[PDB]
This record gives sequence, structure tokens and C-alpha cells, in this order.
Amino acid sequence: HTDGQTNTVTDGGDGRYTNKDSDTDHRED
Repeated sequence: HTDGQTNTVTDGGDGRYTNKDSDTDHRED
């Protein structure tokens, strides 16, 4: 009901450091 975001985290493939990426996503609307 097409307001609102989806959930978005990314962990950068790896590395073992704090490779904490972000994003966006929505009900693309």
C-alpha cells in the first residue's frame, strides 16, 4: 500500500573489519 521502506543492511562481502555498508529499498511505488 505502497508507502514505506524495505530492510537494508550490507556486510561488504567480508574483510573481518567493520565493513558495515548500508542501502535503501522501498515498495518502489
